[PDB]
Amino acid sequence: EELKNHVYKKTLQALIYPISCTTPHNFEVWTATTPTYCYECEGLLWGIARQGMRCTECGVKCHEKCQDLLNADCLQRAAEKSSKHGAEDRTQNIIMVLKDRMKIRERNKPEIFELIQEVFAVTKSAHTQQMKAVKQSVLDGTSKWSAKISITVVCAQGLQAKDKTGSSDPYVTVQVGKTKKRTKTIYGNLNPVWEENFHFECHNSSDRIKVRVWDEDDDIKSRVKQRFKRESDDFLGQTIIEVRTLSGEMDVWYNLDKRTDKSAVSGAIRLHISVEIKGEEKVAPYHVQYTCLHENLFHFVTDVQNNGVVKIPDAKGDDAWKVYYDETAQEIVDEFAMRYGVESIYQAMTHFACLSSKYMCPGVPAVMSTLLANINAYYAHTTASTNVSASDRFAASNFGKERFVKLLDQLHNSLRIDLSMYRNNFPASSPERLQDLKSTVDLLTSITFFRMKVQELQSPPRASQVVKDCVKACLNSTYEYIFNNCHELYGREYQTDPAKKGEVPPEEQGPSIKNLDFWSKLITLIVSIIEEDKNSYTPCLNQFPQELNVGKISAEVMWSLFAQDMKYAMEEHDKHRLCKSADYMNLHFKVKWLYNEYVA
Amino acid sequence: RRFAKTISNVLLQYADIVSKDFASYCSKEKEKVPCILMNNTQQLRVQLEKMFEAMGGKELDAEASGTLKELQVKLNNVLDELSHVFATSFQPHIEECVRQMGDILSQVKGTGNVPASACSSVAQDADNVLQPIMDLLDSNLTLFAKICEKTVLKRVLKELWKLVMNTMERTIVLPPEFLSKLKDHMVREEAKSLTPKQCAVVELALDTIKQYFHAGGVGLKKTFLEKSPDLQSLRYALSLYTQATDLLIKTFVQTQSAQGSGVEDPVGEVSVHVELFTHPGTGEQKVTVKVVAANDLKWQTSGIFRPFIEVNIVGPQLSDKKRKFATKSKNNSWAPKYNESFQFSLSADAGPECYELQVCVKDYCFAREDRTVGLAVLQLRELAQRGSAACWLPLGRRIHMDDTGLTVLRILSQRSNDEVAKEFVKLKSDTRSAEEGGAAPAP
Repeated sequence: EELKNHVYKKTLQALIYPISCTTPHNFEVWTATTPTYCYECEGLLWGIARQGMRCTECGVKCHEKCQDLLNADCLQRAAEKSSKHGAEDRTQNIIMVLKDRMKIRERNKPEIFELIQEVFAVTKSAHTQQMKAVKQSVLDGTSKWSAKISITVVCAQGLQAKDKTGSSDPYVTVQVGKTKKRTKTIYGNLNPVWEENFHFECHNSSDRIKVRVWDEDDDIKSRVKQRFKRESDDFLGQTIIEVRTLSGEMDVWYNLDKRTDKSAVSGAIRLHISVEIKGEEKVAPYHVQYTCLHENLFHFVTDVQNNGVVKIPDAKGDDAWKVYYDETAQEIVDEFAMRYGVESIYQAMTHFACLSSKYMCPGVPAVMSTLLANINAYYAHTTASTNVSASDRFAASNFGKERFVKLLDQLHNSLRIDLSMYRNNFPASSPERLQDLKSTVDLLTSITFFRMKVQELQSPPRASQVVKDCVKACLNSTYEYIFNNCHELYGREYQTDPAKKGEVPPEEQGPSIKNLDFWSKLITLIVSIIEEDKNSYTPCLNQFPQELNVGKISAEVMWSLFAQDMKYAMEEHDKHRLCKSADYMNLHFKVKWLYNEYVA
Repeated sequence: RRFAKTISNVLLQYADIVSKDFASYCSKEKEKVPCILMNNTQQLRVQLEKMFEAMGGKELDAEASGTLKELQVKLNNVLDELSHVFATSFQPHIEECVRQMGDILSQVKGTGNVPASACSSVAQDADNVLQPIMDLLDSNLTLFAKICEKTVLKRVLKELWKLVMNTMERTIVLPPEFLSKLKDHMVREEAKSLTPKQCAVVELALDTIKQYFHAGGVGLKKTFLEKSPDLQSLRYALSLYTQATDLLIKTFVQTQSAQGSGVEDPVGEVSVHVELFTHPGTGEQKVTVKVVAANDLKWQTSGIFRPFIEVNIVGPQLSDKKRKFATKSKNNSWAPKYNESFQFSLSADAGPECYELQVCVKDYCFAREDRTVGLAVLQLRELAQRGSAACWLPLGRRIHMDDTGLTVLRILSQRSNDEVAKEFVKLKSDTRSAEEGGAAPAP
């Protein structure tokens, strides 16, 4: 529960002042009125030769090339700048525009804060008071926000090569406002491990931790480049972590971004960041909070609003897998995620984990299959300029590789089980359950394909085969079922006198030595099943047409089981000879026909 | 363990001493004594549960517990037996009653055209019909409801309810003499069916008996009584007596499933090739029947044998359709080839499983009469899978039937003006005119 309550306070704080209605920076060209360091890259803005851009509203100053790296909110930046320059009236005016933005937000979208309240089961009163408290927490700006930050630079994976050697000597500079520190250099390695900890004091949650990875050029060419450009140590990539996206003890793979157009950048940097925020001590990471939010919101939408039914959202295009809910619930997770730096793939792998519990529910296997094809396409294909396997790029998942691998394995097993009773679990009398069956297999394929493509597994249990086994298992159980219920089934489905439709003995809904009629009836039921498999299940299960034909497998298994049984039975009849010659001849004609129709 | 044996021995020896004398007390002057003995027995079960619990119940030793659970089930069964033995001493009276109920109901017929003592209301006729048994029931069930413990009463009542339902079914709804008076040959009477008015009256007498046995919740639950197979069977037999000719005929084809699994004592055989066409031109069903030949015709006759094969279709909705074909005749030929192809229409509605071919060989006899040599049934349910079948149908002397075929037939024979029923009854009632090779078959 302790995470649930904190996530609620953070989600209200996020959504009371959402990022989607942050003010844009109004950048004038600016000549630095004092010797100034760019708020994003820390290069000297001075004179005409090193003009920057100054946002009128926020008085953030940056290079032109840096103005777009400033995801820092203009109004919070303005409140901070105004504070750091002693402009208190401007600070308060910005606090008033921030208030009006929060009043607008509550007035325009009260149903958000109501849905948060219901998702987190909070009372309307404790909600209104916590709402007043989070309004104040946003109007603390960052003048009443401070933190200690403990940045362990763990490793990078997949860095670019910039040396004459075709490798690099990567090191990291970590900058947090006023203070710049650097890791030791790792030489000749595109996957460097530093495991180096820096301490920083942050007085501003709209500061950004600029983690820049650099190739340590100590050579003459670097000493030359230093005169013209401020980043001599040939830039390998960065991550610019907004301090509002820090919470507690984080352990995060950040993909590296391009600073400049001449930057070639690849790979990721694993950063372990402990953050001790004033008034938010020992809080969970925003990934874990987002998971908790998404799980509670999912369980609320599915179980509480929809009585268990997974309401599939109306969503289309290559971003459909990023839509999990109706608009209000969607805006909750998206503003939480966007405010707190939770990458879209994490959100997806999380929602896939939610859906994996409800995978039996209608349409879900299609959504899950699609979602997993996207999660697959993300890790598999994204950027060939990387020198890292899909499995290693997936080991850089902040969801956890292991966790997703296990999740997929459990799901794959649950799918195997349900497919092992596919007839019962997906009755032909429901086309929609046949479509769920189809999408259950399409999900199993997507899992096997994910194992093959993302995990780069050399021998995943081939989906067609897995399904074929399931079908065999179901067919065995079907065979048993019909072989135990023969007379009931036959009576009902074919018998032209209603008085014969009923419960003839189990030993005649099963084999008799006195009469062949069980076998005749069993044959017609076997036919009915083979036809149902041929007609319903084979079209349904056309994913592997060259490897899986349900009607063939049905005929083969059903004939096999029947044939073993029939062979023992005929051996037994051959001993007793209680039925007449003619009856065995008629049975022979039927078996001949059955064989020749479906088996031959 | 030692003591549980003591208990078991003593209480079974009680139950036995009682059970042995029980029947001697089931005579009409001492009705209370059986009830009391049943109550003793039941009081043993009750006091035994107390004693089982006093012996620690669930905390008792496993073999002692097993012994006493055994004992309780045995005693339960003793009580069931005693309840049955008790209910059985009423059986002759219930039979006499139900025969009297039958003597009264014979005076009610289809009374919309009969005097006001029998076009007496459906209620008043039900009450008159019931009077013999309600003298029995009211008195006895009210006495038992007092003097029997509620477990004893319920068991007695189930055994009595069954006994009444079965007695009414046997004695009133399916009286064995209605074999004689229009299933069988004995009397050219219309038998008189259970008429709509006597179907009513009975259905109301039964609801009253059910209410009596329910006794406003003091007796058997309405749910037991409604689910009673005894009642459901009685209702079924009753439902037949009003059912439409086609529905009776469909019922016959669906029920007489065994008229398609080997004639016993055959009189020859017929080669047919049959093609069901779910008619590719219409989605009706048409039945092509190629009569190829007959063989082994047991008919070495006192004259010129001139066999031909009648083929008949049987099933519902055939009034508007050609029910009969025949081959040409063949002179002096116990193995006559024909190669003649006929084409019945079935209905569009009723599936092939509602139908059967009946194939009859006859000796052609001008001046005389065309003697039935033999008859075979083919169930078109088989052909519903097979599509087309070559088969050698063994020929019988008569078609073999169950109680429901024979019940439907005796019902249809009372519809002695319905032309479809007449031809159906006539067609099923066709048997081999015995001679030249023998009279009665096997089933």
